Amino acid sequence: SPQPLEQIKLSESQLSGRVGMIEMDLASGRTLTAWRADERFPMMSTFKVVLCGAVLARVDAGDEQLERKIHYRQQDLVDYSPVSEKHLADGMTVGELCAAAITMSDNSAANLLLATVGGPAGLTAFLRQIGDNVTRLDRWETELNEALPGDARDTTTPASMAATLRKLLTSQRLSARSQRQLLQWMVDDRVAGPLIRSVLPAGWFIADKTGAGERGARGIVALLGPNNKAERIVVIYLRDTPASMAERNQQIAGIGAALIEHWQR
Ligand SMILES: OC[C@H]1O[C@H](O[C@H]2[C@H](O)[C@@H](O)[C@H](OCCCCCCC3CCCCC3)O[C@@H]2CO)[C@H](O)[C@@H](O)[C@@H]1O
Ligand SMILES: C[C@H]1CC(C)(C)OB(CNC(=O)/C(=N\OC(C)(C)C(=O)O)c2csc(N)n2)O1
Ligand SMILES: CC(C)(O/N=C(\C(=O)NCB(O)O)c1csc(N)n1)C(=O)O
Repeated sequence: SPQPLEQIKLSESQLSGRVGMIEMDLASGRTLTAWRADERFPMMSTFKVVLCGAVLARVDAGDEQLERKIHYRQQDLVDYSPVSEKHLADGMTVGELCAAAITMSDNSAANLLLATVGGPAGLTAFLRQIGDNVTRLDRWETELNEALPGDARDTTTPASMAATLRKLLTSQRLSARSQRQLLQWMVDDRVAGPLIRSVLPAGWFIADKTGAGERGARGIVALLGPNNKAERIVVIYLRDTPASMAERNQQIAGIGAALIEHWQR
């Protein structure tokens, strides 16, 4: 495969869209490589990881419990709720909701959790508290996927998203158990995880959350490394391309392949 930036250029040329990318050491925050890493992209469903970071923060503070059962109504549901639509009778625990939000991309699960942290405004306040002055959530599922050009709503940058994920996973802002839990949920992704793992070379650790939006928007936040270690955070976003979903997936895959083949020490 081409060198990562070579591949990214080919991708933008072929898609007529923008790509944003960063690869960053999990432990130290050392940036290995980056492209448009300070440009804004819609987070889409990638925000679900940050959301559950916020939820875990509330658990650590004694404001919430992963065990707490939330009961909700059919009228609370939005588009794409494969897990949550199954539990109108019995409800779901906060932890179960995070699991459904991260591992199945369940939108109503996400909205229910979003309510517990003070809505988009509350999640944005949480981001500011952990020193992310860039990322912002403004809407709920599914409006937050609108991806209007020039709209700052519901956006991050690759560099801010990677820094924030690192903060959530390793900085001891969250408790030891909470850090472990957030990791677990990403390891357990059911949307793309098993497929990615199936096509990764042997020895490569994967944990991830994907996202998709309008106008071609597509993305992934991932923990990746050789030697079965979560060595690095990789963020790849795509925006403003008329291309097929198949082509968007393949391009992100080819950028991933480039990063893997050309992994530096
Ligand atoms: O020489 C290095 C490697 O090159 C290839 O491996 C390929 C593999 O055959 C392909 O299937 C994968 O696709 C990448 C997997 C796509 C998954 C999506 C990408 C995600 C991953 C997490 C962050 C970025 C986005 O690329 C690697 C690297 O070229 C060879 O098949 C393999 O034997 C060899 O060890
Ligand atoms: C993820 C972050 C999001 C956010 C919103 C930054 O705050 B925290 C933690 N703090 C609170 O949730 C909180 N009240 O919690 C209870 C109700 C327990 C209380 O102490 O009264 C609160 C925040 S602003 C306001 N007026 N009240 O979670
Ligand atoms: C699984 C996938 C593509 O997300 N799929 C969604 C969806 O609504 N995602 C919202 B997120 O990108 O804010 C969806 C709606 S109807 C349908 N089918 N899928 C993702 O998160 O990657």
